[PDB]
Amino acid sequence: VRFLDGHTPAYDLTYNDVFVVPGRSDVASRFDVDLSTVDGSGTTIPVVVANMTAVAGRRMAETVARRGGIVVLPQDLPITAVSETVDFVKSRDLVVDTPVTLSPEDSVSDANALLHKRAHGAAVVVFEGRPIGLVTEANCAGVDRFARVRDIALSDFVTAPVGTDPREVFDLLEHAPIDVAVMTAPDGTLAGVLTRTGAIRAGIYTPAVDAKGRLRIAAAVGINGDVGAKAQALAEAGADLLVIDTAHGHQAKMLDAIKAVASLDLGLPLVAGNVVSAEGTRDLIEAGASIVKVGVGPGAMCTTRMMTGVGRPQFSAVVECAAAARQLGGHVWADGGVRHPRDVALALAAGASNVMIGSWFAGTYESPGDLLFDRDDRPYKESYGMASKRAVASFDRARKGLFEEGISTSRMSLDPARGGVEDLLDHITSGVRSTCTYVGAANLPELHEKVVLGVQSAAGFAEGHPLP
Amino acid sequence: VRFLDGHTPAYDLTYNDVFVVPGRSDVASRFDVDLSTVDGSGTTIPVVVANMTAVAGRRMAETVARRGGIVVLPQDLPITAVSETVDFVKSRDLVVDTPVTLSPNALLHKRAHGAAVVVFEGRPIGLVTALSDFVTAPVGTDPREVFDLLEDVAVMTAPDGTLAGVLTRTGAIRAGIYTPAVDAKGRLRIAAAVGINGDVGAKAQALAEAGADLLVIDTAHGHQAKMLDAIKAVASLDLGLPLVAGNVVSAEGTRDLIEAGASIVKVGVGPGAMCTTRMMTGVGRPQFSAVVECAAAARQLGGHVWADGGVRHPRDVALALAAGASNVMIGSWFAGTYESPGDLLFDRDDRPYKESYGMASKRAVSFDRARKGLFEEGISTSRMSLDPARGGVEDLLDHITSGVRSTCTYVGAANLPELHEKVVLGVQSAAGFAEGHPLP
Amino acid sequence: VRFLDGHTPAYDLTYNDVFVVPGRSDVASRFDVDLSTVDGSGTTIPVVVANMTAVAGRRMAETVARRGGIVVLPQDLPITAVSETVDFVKSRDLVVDTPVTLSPEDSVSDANALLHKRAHGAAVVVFEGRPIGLVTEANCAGVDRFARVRDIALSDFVTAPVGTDPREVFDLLEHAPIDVAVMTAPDGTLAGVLTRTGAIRAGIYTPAVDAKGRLRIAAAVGINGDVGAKAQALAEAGADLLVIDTAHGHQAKMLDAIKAVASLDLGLPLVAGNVVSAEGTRDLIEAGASIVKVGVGPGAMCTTRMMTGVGRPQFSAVVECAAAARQLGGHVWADGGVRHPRDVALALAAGASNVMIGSWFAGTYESPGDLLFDRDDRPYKESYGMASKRAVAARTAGDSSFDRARKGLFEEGISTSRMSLDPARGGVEDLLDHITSGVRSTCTYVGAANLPELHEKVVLGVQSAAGFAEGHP
Amino acid sequence: VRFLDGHTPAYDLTYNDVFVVPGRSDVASRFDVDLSTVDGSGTTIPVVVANMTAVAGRRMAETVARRGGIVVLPQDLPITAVSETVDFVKSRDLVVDTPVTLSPEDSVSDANALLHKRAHGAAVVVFEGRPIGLVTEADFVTAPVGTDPREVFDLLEHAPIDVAVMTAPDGTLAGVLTRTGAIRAGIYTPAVDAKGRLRIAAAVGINGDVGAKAQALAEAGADLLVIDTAHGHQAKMLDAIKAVASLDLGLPLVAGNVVSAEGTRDLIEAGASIVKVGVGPGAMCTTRMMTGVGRPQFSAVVECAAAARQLGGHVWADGGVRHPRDVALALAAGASNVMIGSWFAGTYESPGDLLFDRDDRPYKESYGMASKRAVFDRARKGLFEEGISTSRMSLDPARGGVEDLLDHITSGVRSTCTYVGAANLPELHEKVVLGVQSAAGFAEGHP
Ligand SMILES: Nc1nc2c(ncn2[C@@H]2O[C@H](COP(=O)(O)O)[C@@H](O)[C@H]2O)c(=O)[nH]1
Ligand SMILES: Nc1nc2c(ncn2[C@@H]2O[C@H](COP(=O)(O)O)[C@@H](O)[C@H]2O)c(=O)[nH]1
Ligand SMILES: Nc1nc2c(ncn2[C@@H]2O[C@H](COP(=O)(O)O)[C@@H](O)[C@H]2O)c(=O)[nH]1
Ligand SMILES: Nc1nc2c(ncn2[C@@H]2O[C@H](COP(=O)(O)O)[C@@H](O)[C@H]2O)c(=O)[nH]1
Repeated sequence: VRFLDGHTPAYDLTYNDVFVVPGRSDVASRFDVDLSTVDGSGTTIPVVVANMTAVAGRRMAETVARRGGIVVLPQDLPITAVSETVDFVKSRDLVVDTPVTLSPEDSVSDANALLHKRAHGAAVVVFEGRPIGLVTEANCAGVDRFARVRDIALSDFVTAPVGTDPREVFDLLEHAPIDVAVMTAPDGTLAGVLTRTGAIRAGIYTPAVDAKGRLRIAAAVGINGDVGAKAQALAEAGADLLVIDTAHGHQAKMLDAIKAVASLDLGLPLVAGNVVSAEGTRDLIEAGASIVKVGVGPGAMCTTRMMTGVGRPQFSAVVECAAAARQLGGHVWADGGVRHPRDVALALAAGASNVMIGSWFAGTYESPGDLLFDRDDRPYKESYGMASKRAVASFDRARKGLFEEGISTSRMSLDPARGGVEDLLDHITSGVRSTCTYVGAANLPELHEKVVLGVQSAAGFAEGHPLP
Repeated sequence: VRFLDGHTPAYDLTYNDVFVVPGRSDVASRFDVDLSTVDGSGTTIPVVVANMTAVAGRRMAETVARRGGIVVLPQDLPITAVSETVDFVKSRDLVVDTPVTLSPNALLHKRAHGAAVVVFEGRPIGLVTALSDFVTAPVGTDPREVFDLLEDVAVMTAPDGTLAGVLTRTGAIRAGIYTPAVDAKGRLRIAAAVGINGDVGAKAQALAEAGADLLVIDTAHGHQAKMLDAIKAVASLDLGLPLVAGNVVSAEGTRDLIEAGASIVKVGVGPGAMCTTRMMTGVGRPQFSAVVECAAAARQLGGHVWADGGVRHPRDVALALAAGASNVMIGSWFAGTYESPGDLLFDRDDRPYKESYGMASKRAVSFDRARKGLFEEGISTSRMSLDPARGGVEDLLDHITSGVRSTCTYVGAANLPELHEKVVLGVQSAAGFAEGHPLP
Repeated sequence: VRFLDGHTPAYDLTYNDVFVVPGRSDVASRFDVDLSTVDGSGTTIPVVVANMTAVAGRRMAETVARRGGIVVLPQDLPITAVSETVDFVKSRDLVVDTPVTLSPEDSVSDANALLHKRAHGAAVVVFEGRPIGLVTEANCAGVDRFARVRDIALSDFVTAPVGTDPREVFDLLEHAPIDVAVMTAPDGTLAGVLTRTGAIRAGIYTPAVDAKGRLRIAAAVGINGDVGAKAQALAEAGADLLVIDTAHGHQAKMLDAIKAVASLDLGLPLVAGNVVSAEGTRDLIEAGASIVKVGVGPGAMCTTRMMTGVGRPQFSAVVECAAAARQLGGHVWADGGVRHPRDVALALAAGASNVMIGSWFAGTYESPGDLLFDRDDRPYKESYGMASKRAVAARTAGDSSFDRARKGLFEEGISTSRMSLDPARGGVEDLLDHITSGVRSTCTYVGAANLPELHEKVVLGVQSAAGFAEGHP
Repeated sequence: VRFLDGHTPAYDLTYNDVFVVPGRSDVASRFDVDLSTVDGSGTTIPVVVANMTAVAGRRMAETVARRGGIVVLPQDLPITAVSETVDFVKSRDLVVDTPVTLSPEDSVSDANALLHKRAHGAAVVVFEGRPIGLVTEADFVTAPVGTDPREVFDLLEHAPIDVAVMTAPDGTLAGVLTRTGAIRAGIYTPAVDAKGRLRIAAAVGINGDVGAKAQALAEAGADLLVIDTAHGHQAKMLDAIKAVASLDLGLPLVAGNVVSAEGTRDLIEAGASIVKVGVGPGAMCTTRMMTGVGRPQFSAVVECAAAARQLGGHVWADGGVRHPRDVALALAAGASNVMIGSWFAGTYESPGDLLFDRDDRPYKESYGMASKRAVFDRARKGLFEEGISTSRMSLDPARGGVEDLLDHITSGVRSTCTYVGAANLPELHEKVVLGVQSAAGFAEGHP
């Protein structure tokens, strides 16, 4: 990483304190840029969904992995539900997406609430595995909530065999009144659905898959209790990647945790803790971790800096840690504090292999949390921090709970036009691809190497138009 | 103190300009760190309440000291009063708390207790938030037993049947978290303050008789002739009590005050709370830079430094201790509590708050009464907001202590002296401080 | 009923336009008043839950019936659901209340939402049919919403055999950590739940029960299609009372419906249509209806007045309709426009045998509508009008999609309103406590020992302008 | 009472539904009017403070009693509390008021909070009884106790401060007298008991044993007994009145609440000299929204006053008093006195603690008596308990004391008498002409 001549700040740098300078560019198009990651995570786009209960569900795992990202399941989640989630995800189709399925005896109230858990804007009425019709949000408006799918379903829908060409079903949905096409297995059961926009993304994004060509999914583990036994179970569960997570990454308990999991020789890539320094970055990798997660305080749910005063500007933290991981033959995850696509690109420019996106994605449809509204009828979802699950560890529950970090809350409002998380992946990946062409990079490794950066003042960040 | 490479600033640093960098730590939890102070104040937690009248009352002195802090009492208080408040505070129970009570809301909000006891000749006739329908318990009861029995108010009774006090749910919890700050006799610690005007020897000597466990000789400008002579006067009597002195932001002044016989040096000028001096004078200095310099200067002579002024957040408390301060003094943030002398008022939004007032001229140096009175520093005021749920100071003490304890685990210190020794700090930009979630 | 001398207004009266004048009373307390009804509804208190999808569920049915009220199931509800609802309600205990069930593997998100489906404020965790833990409203706070119930539910709770006297469970709960008392059958299975207030109400309210001692429940029918077959089907489905309902009750299609149902001899009480006039009350009773439901326009979800201009002030409507019904030996249900207990008492003082309550009860926990939270995050629920289900249509059988859309254009749309829960006490039983407390007082103010005496002994007067503004909201 | 010719409405009338028609008057000034009450209550002005925990304290009872009003202490208060409250009121001077006590060691903020407990706007800093000075709003003027308020008035004119610290002959203070406080001494005449000091009343419920409670209250110093219940026409009231009267306590007996002449007769024939009148107009009364039972207060006072006077009785107008017009209209309706509710809770002397508003204007909290006005064992009756209603009455930013409201009230009534030509309240009732108005009629003028 290099800075413009004359720029050597007297302070550590945030994402807002820096900018990228366009260099000479031989790259013709944005689609000529390969966004695939070299860190062994398997992500074809530089996006990792943070491990948070308010963020990473089974639905988020499906939709993101199909678009090339990866979703880390939250820690302290029962092994039975972990194994059930990963089986759900790895059973998903790579092109078509799993819709919200309904039964004809369900209430329109339930139908309307379940519709918003996915970005399709329509639900499929099913009998046994086999679609009998479609329910649209427009048809649920103005009707009786407790009338059960009486006259709702149109029963006439454009349908195509599973594994058809996304460009043909794209054409099939051109003259169709509804934008959803149901896709069926050769036996007649429902394979899934594909939106006209979904067919487009299939040609753009490369799904993140295992050797079987099954959607990738990861899971997180705390350093409390027996870490080796816990990590062993999640490995057998089919988790493609393991994340050892705690608030303070540089610690005695953390290093012993990596050694405990690595002593089992699970052959899985190990992500380790949170450290903003090179010395911590060096110790975690030496402990047997392949990748290190980096930050303290940038998280939107993180009150650490206002409480403890501990923390560090994320850009400088990523820059320093990526340097330490590179020399030790490893990689760095930029973790927390990504509001805008700029923060993603700047993190990669800092040398991070992958960026971990938090509560920003809690404001989508596929988010596990329930969709709420305002008096203004503006859609939003409430995001929460992982809280105690990120820390180290009846009368005791109230006492220790007194000094313990309280779970933080913030309102993430949905985009009233496009609320799906894939739409956010459009904004993120489009921005980064332009960052690559501005610098002239054909891929991520070239980006970090060729990038020229500079520092700005407060008036510098105010330049330009704020996004929607 | 250690700084990052290239982080030597072109400006002086406030609490907002800096951050603490994590390091290798063998300390697992917040309960494994010792918050006790080595400055000889007697506090089990590094928190001192300011000598403003708008903050430190009898209720404030009782509440904080019980949780391990200490409250220095305002100057311009008749010694008859400081004696009774000391007598009041030192007569308190270390576990049970004194309820607000009157003969058969503004009074109910004077304490963090959810209820008030109605009393007749010492014996409770029951509660206002109803005779035998609430829970009682004799004094000497373990807090865990009171906690269990409340599964949020439990009236504690003296063996004769009268009212000894009250213990709430969190109050029962907190008996086993905080170690009370007590003198040799096991009574809650309390301190007093004096101006440098008039006779300081007799004032200080008289306060030592009033039961003050610590003496504060306080003035607006710490570095000057009248202060040095004043410290010399107090130390000459050799009362044996800890001496903190004045306010100075310079390394030399910190030493000058110590050489005069003061053990501790209060440090800061102008960030303040009710202080208009920066906008009035322009005199002052960023608090972190000030403390870091003064703390280092005192440690060389074996002295200690109280970080004084400009503490909004638990962040500022940890940073001051990391700056080398043995204790921190919090003026205004505790005016925003229940235990503050000012009653509870509300405003436009349903959120509560309290009005804080400044010392001003009281920290400074019939024709002369009006003429010198015209230049009095006017009506310092501001709005400190309560936490809409928990308005008690002990809840702010939870925050403060929870943060600092966690700071130590981050740096890897097992105590406060190790915090300053093991800490690495760096400078941040505007957007740097904006990182993370704010506090409620 | 008679009015104070000099009061003969030139306009018809609403609930806000009138007041009850106190009179000499030998009645000491409100508890000595008999709230039982003479209309044959079987209700021990003068409240009927309106037939609307936003108010009357399976939970509203048992909760109100246990306290002596009755719930009318909405018309055009699938009979499969009615029979399912009837069987559920009539299988409920007269004392013990049906609790909210959770699993050890359930999410706190699911736990907290299901928790508000009842007024218990607590939810029982079950293992193999046998209760283990208990989840409280307060017990979910500051916890990860997706955490399991194992580390949540507290297994220390008071217990007691099913069929225990309500007075004992009350004293058992005084020293208890939690307000709820879990009821267990001797075999160990979960019988149900009884709260402290639930124990108190057992000594106050007397359940409305059928011939076999099972909680009473009603059902409604529109006059479109085959009414005889629908009514016959609901009667065999276990409905203890039948309600024939439409917007305009004074029209021939309604008259034929009553005659059709009454010709089947179900041996059940008949409520018929909605009429604001004395002539309508007679004609419906002369059509074979035992009871006459009364109002046009006072309904909270009703747009009739703003659309058509048709309607009548509810008080003046009830006083006239009740009087005409008594002469025919029938009874009148006051239907629509009840904001306050005042409207319930005035309706009875007007001569109504029973008071039908709508969207007000949609603002409770037991309401079938899902619980929502606003800006201030205070609890509320949405109420909806029955719309076209209350209207009359021609035969739509074998229609055209054009005709289906044609008739749908002028069709009445569903109106909506936000009904706020009381943040402290959000159950419908708390409104029943509110309503019955007010009506019982009116009886003592008038000096009536029961509802029939109230109508007889009541003196009324008219007010205007500042008259309504007196008192506190 | 005779309404204007042609006015015979189809409804009963509230205070806002009526207006007084002026008539020929030989009455020159307001001070020539006699506001005295003929009901034998002992009030020199037609003002009775309602019995509620939100309004009548010991401080409220002192302040209005020296201005001629009377306080009815809320019922179901401990006999230990009423005695101490009475002992306080009976310990008060007739002329000079009681100051707010301070001390050199107290704070600036606490001094201001304690200051609002009185309308003095000033507090006396005292040392072991000896006043050392004063604090005024944002040294002292001293005069001996029982001086001429007209002389003290003059001393305060030459003073920078408007309050006078009154020093007892041996040293130290009996109390304080303001300029306005000295003026009112020439206006208002204190209501006194048989012992020559401030008069006070007490309320009792009809539940339990009334006679024993009334006996206890009477020996506890209550000069007037009030038998109070939501519905006064019930039989348990007849028992209550006849019970208390049989004790021969020699005190004025006011009873219950009735809006009807039939109720007024029965209670009077039961031995009640005065009948308190209303159902529902009360600011804290939710009865009308709950029960539906009630009646417009003006029509209630009209019919009941006529029935009472026929039996040689009297009528207290109870509830619905907002503006001074309501007081005058009640007396014009034939009431011997007017009972004032939560309106006074919006003063300084109210026991309710003072809060601050969004606009940073003073307001106080008022609350209802609820079940105390009504007719395991506690829990069953506690579930049907009528919730205590809550309303917020805002103080006048300028004059926040209750004496200031008394100035308003007594000014309006004295002015009402001059319009009709009455020299007193009995003449007010006989000489008054009334009329009916619409919503637009009441909206005329400056609120
Ligand atoms: N200290 C703390 N960090 C959190 C908490 N919740 C999430 N985080 C961190 O913040 C990251 C995402 O933050 P975001 O991208 O929403 O700003 C997570 O991957 C995790 O490292 C929390 O409750 N406390
Ligand atoms: N400079 C100055 N400092 C003051 C004044 N009044 C109080 N202080 C000091 O302000 C400190 C509190 O500041 P805080 O820590 O609340 O920001 C106390 O230690 C107190 O001595 C003042 O008027 N001027
Ligand atoms: N016109 C009309 N009246 C309705 C509708 N829904 C309910 N109602 C009437 O309103 C009554 C309930 O009114 P509520 O008690 O909620 O104010 C019902 O019993 C019925 O008489 C509707 O959709 N349209
Ligand atoms: N029913 C009832 N009446 C009340 C209550 N509180 C006060 N009142 C009545 O209302 C009167 C107050 O009148 P106002 O506040 O309108 O001037 C009281 O004197 C009393 O008669 C209450 O809580 N319930």
